[PDB]
Amino acid sequence: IQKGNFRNQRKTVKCFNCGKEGHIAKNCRAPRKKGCWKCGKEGHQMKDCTERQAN
Ligand SMILES: O=C1N/C(=N/N=C2/C(=O)Nc3ccc(S(=O)(=O)O)cc32)S/C1=C\c1ccco1
Ligand SMILES: O=C1N/C(=N/N=C2/C(=O)Nc3ccc(S(=O)(=O)O)cc32)S/C1=C\c1ccco1
Ligand SMILES: [Zn+2]
Ligand SMILES: [Zn+2]
Repeated sequence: IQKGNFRNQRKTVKCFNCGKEGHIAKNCRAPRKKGCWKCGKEGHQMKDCTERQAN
């Protein structure tokens, strides 16, 4: 099982902020960006990132 493109549950767990294994952004010690770790856009935290995509 996995939720992302990467092995974030499948054997390993992978951080969304810094991209390294063995932890999650809640447990991470790296500096936090001016935007979302889940889509990359500014002005929100990734739990407010609930809206649908479009084209
Ligand atoms: O509630 C929260 N969930 C979060 N989930 N972040 C993830 C990440 O970096 N890698 C993951 C791999 C697997 C899963 S999963 O558990 O398999 O979906 C989740 C994650 S961060 C957070 C709160 C928080 C507060 C301050 C900083 O972060
Ligand atoms: O409690 C939570 N905090 C979260 N904060 N998200 C952040 C993000 O994406 N980029 C940031 C950059 C700076 C800061 S900061 O505001 O400067 O620390 C926070 C964030 S996510 C979360 C719970 C969660 C559950 C499911 C998905 O996410
Ligand atoms: Zn990290
Ligand atoms: Zn987002």
